[PDB]
Amino acid sequence: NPNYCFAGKTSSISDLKEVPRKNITLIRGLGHGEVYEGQVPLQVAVKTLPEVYSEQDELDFLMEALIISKFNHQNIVRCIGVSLQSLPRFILLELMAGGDLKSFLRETRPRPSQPSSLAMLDLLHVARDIACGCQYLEENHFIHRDIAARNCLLTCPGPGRVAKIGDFGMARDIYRGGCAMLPVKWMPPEAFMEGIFTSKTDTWSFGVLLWEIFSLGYMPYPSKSNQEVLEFVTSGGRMDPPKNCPGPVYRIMTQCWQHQPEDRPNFAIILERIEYCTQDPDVINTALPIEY
Ligand SMILES: C[C@H]1Oc2cc(cnc2N)-c2c(nn(C)c2C#N)CN(C)C(=O)c2ccc(F)cc21
Repeated sequence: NPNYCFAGKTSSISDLKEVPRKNITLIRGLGHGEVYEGQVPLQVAVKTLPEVYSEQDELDFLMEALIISKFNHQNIVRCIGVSLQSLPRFILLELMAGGDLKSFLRETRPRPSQPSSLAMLDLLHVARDIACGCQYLEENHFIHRDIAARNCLLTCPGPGRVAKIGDFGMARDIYRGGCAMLPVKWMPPEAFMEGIFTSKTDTWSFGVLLWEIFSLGYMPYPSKSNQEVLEFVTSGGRMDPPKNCPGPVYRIMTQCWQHQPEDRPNFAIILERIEYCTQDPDVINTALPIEY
């Protein structure tokens, strides 16, 4: 069975915490593989491997469990354990009741009915949370490869929410696919041209995540196809600021999108800049757009 090394330790499937299947109860679907809300009473999200999947899918599923299980950080979803000795195979994750970040942003947009549903500080706190997760990954020499709103989760809908990175499927595939499935809209030039990935890959992607956050859940590069983005970005093209986006926040995005990786900030610097934004009244007092 496949092994996995993180920090200074190597791990195997035997190291995963097996939870007896009889202790696990599915409660409801959460938005499907398929994902359920479950109980172990400990509340969990249950990631399932469809029995109709192949052997490579099995190994990938397993590797993802190993990956998440070896992290220890507040802004990365916890793995409660697995149930691998019964079918279908389960991975048990920390239940994040706020759901994925993209859906949250789109559904929580300030409206005439909910004008104060979200403010700039809430968005900055989400960004800080994920940047803190990214900093942990960077300092432990782990490259995520698909930092994007769809891959982040929230502990809860309301004000005390904490954002975490919740999916590691792309780092898993590369660890051991199609062109039209590559997240090119989140990738820097050296990644989609040369297949070169470093921590500065994730910096670029984080810039795109920031745009997603401050646009309140829009698809990056509106109206552009993947190939059009590839050509646009290679030629020096960059997204405009999201509506009402404060200059200091947009500045972090454009720094994340520097053409040369050496010119992009590491996550320690990104965190410092996000923190300064949270201190600036002119940033956090900026009203978000209210769609009618
Ligand atoms: C593997 C899965 O994990 C969780 C999903 C949810 C909560 N907690 C965890 N751990 C969740 C979702 N929506 N809702 C309403 C809930 C709830 N409650 C999102 N979802 C359906 C996903 O598949 C998904 C999306 C992105 C990501 F990073 C991980 C996951």
